Amino acid sequence: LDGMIGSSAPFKNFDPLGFAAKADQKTLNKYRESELKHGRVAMLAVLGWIVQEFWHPLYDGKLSSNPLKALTEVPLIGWAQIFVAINVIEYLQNKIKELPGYRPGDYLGTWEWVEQSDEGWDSYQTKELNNGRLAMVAIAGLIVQDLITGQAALEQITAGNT
Amino acid sequence: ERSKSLPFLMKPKNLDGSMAGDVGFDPLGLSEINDVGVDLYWLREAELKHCRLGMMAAAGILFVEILGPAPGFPAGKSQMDVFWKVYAEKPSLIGASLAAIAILEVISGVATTQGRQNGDRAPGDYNFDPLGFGKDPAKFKDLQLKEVKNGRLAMIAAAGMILQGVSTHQGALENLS
Amino acid sequence: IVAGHMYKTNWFLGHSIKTILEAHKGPFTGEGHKGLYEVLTTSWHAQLAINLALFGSLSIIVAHHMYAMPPYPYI
Amino acid sequence: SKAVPFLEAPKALDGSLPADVGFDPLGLSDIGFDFTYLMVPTKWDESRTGLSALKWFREAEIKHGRFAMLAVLGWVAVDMGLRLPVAKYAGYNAVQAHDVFVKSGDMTVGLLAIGFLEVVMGAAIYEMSKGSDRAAGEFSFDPLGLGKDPSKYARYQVSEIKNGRLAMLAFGGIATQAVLTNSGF
Amino acid sequence: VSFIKPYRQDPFVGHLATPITTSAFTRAYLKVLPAYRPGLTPLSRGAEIGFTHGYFLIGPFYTYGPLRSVEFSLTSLAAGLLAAITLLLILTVGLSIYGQVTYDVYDNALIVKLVRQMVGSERTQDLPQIKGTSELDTVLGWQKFSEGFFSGGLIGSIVAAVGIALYSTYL
Ligand code: CLA
Ligand code: CLA
Ligand SMILES: C/C(C=C=C1C(C)(C)C[C@H](O)C[C@@]1(C)O)=C/C=C/C(C)=C/C=C/C=C(C)/C=C/C=C(/C=C/[C@@]12O[C@]1(C)C[C@@H](O)CC2(C)C)CO
Ligand SMILES: CC(/C=C/C=C(C)/C=C/[C@@]12O[C@]1(C)C[C@@H](O)CC2(C)C)=C\C=C\C=C(C)\C=C\C=C(C)\C=C\[C@@]12O[C@]1(C)C[C@@H](O)CC2(C)C
Ligand SMILES: CC(/C=C/C=C(C)/C=C/[C@@]12O[C@]1(C)C[C@@H](O)CC2(C)C)=C\C=C\C=C(C)\C=C\C=C(C)\C=C\[C@@]12O[C@]1(C)C[C@@H](O)CC2(C)C
Repeated sequence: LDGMIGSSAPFKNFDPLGFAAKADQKTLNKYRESELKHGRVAMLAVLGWIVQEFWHPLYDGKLSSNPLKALTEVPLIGWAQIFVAINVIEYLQNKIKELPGYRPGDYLGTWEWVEQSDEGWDSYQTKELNNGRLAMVAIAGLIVQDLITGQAALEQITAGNT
Repeated sequence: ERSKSLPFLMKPKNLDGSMAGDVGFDPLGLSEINDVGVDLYWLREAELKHCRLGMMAAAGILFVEILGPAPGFPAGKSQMDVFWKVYAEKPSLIGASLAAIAILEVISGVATTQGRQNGDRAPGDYNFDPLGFGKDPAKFKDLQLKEVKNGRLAMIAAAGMILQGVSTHQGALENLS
Repeated sequence: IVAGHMYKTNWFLGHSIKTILEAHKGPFTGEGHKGLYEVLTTSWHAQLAINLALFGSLSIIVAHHMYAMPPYPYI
Repeated sequence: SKAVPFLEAPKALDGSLPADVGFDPLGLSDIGFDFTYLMVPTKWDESRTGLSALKWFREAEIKHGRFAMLAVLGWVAVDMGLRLPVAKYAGYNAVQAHDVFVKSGDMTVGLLAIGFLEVVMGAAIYEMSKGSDRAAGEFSFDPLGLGKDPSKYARYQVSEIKNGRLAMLAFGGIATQAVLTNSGF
Repeated sequence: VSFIKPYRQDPFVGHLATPITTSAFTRAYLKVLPAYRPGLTPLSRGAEIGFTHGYFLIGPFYTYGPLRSVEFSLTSLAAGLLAAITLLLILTVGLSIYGQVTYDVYDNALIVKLVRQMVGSERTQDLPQIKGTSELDTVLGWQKFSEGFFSGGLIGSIVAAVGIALYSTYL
């Protein structure tokens, strides 16, 4: 709800509940960090959901193609390694956050090269944000549908449980 | 400013009044093509060649179907299928006719391109007036108009006869009745 | 035949290779493909390089697809 | 506006077109796309200033109205008999005559002839886009001559567009109902 | 925007500021590594490097050595551990000789200033010159670095052997 990147045509500066009208710059940076992290994690989660459903080469097959079921089938020592890798990545991100000129979601340090941003750079950042938002909605829907129905995405669609 | 044939269309720029049969009927503006060696001269020469070929073909079909074939030639009343009967027994006639037409068409193309280049020959002109039917003017324009109209009608007729013979495998007047 | 109706030659129809190349810039590539059209229309050696490389690659691909899927009777 | 009073106007329905009352709730008469480019995909001519979507829509509406009027006349005719004085047209209603005649090689001939006429008059539309003074739907077709007296021409215009709208809706009903006033579902 | 620019506004260096050389991720990741982590003595840097290196070095020797075993064997583990320790010894010998022949300094970040201020009219290359101002760039610093590498390598190899034995036995 500022001159921040992420304002698109359907709803420009979409803050209907006024979360940003009262927040300071630090809280807004925190909000942008949370939104970008959620969007990236959700894009990965949606892609993994679908691909796992129609392709699970690892673990010598097995590891039932329905997600939320393979969640309880991974050896639980591979879960620990994924957890530790995510933790090390976020430790590195925390270290990045104290670098001078840091921008909320910018872990590549594009502020080093991008002074006086263009419209293409802002448009690409907005594209990433919008894809992340769509993936957040999609992954929430995926998890809820798999919980209530018990079938996965391409399985529920194939049968016709819509 | 509006074409005489199509009042809802502006006058085609390249068709003023000169050519016989000109009524401004160029809805697609094909007369303005000036590429791939195609222009108004080439289009008019092609139209006149088509007119003459269609006139000859329609006259031949009607003659053979009405008055019958010449002695020693096959019958059948289907002109699109009697060709293969002639070729089955007199292939040399067909081959010689094809070679003659090929040579005459090479000459025709050379003449068309030359007359287009050093403008001295009107499109479709081959100086073929052995009987002197079009020597004087004020009759040449009327004869050109008659030839163009008859040739367009015979073009349409000959295309119709070709399609009818290919599809129905019957004679033209056989399809008529 | 469809692919042959792509580039603008003599009518107001088709593409200009200069306009296509000059529009393909990027953050990592600076000016992008600007000037490549002038390079490939003023140097026979550049055209020979591209054509010979792709031609040899095509020959090797042909060699593979030949024995892989024999296209001739009793070959 | 003069219809749907709680909406002022689309933007381009000033009144320069006949049969104008201002009814356009969706604002379809403001699309910036020049639909002549659906015919000539490129600008082609340097003098092609462009054709407003409103004029293209008016031409399409007039053409639709004429088509629908002739169509309802034909569909009503084949419900009450009235077959062409020739063989192979016996009785096969209107819900089935279309397919049986598409089979018998003459609907293709009709398609070719209608396409020829459509191409000529679409060349007229393209010239209008180029900037000819010809108005939408004006093919200068007044053989019998009941088109003089400009007041009569304007009245006949509004009449033709209103009749075309009525005929469009009536044909939609007739084809949807499979006719009820002269035949059964 | 352009994501490649001359390094530090010098167009004549043989280097570029790409999204990999000078990215914030690269900065933080290289600044958390033992070789560049702030607040570490050279002995601590050497110890951490040796621990990590012995830890991942025992792996290939134990797994693919001349005395492998598809099951768990104490002899295979001992062979891999000894090979890793001897390789660490060879690396420590290399470090020692490299430091012996490279530097002649016992306290850096000062001698450079002393010869930039109090003049260096001597045989040079010890008073003047002096490449690098890190504590690793001294005779004392590199000696402690090698000592830490060697001790940490032994400890990390032993720890990794213990972990391998536990994983092969209790899993
Ligand atoms: C939130 C992300 C996420 C999570 C938690 C999982 C979780 C899981 N996946 Mg998976 N997957 C994901 C995304 C994810 N996936 C994506 C995006 C793809 C497309 C390439 C796949 C493709 C995939 C296949 C083909 C298979 C799994 C399988 C599995 C299961 C076993 C773990 C495994 O072998 O992973 C394997 C994961 C991969 C091969 C690809 C992971 C690539 C990661 C997500 C991208 C890089 C991450 C990086 C380290 C951190 C980002 C850096 C930066 C942005 C900060 C487990 C339930 C296996 C299974 O049993 O299926 C039922 C299996 O066979 N996944
Ligand atoms: C939208 C107009 C339209 C269309 C598509 C048809 C279609 C049809 N009618 Mg038909 N009809 C119409 C209007 C129409 N009619 C009108 C208005 C009347 C009353 C005058 C009739 C009276 C009528 C009778 C009496 C019969 C048919 C029949 C038929 C069918 C057989 C014809 C056929 O196979 O195609 C042939 C091809 C076409 C119909 C395409 C039309 C091409 C025209 C001829 C080109 C010229 C149009 C004209 C010049 C327009 C002038 C405007 C402008 C130039 C100024 C066919 C389904 C016959 C049948 O068996 O039906 C069950 C039948 O017996 N119709
Ligand atoms: C480069 C060139 C010439 C030239 C040049 C020059 C030389 C350089 C000089 C100038 O400077 C330029 C230029 C361009 O002019 C081109 C040559 C032309 C071509 C390419 C010739 C094409 C002729 C094809 C024809 C005319 C065939 C017609 C077929 C029929 C079939 C008849 C049937 O009876 C058959 C057989 C079976 C029956 O069941 C039924 C049917 C189907 C009706 C009707 O007849
Ligand atoms: C080309 C030709 C015939 C070609 C026929 C062909 C290809 C047919 C081939 C086929 O049928 C076969 C064979 C077998 C079938 O299974 C296959 C096909 C293909 C169907 C005849 C030319 C025939 C050519 C002829 C008759 C030429 C006559 C020339 C004369 C009279 C010249 C006179 C002059 O030369 C003088 C005397 C003095 C000069 O100064 C002035 C003039 C006037 C020029
Ligand atoms: C829906 C429709 C029109 C709807 C109009 C509406 C809602 C108008 C509403 C308003 O006016 C009111 C009420 C009041 C105004 O103040 C406000 C508005 C809003 C303006 C037309 C459908 C129109 C639908 C049509 C025309 C469908 C035609 C289908 C045909 C002709 C099929 C032909 C065949 O060929 C096949 C396909 C197969 C062959 O085998 C058989 C046959 C049958 C021959």
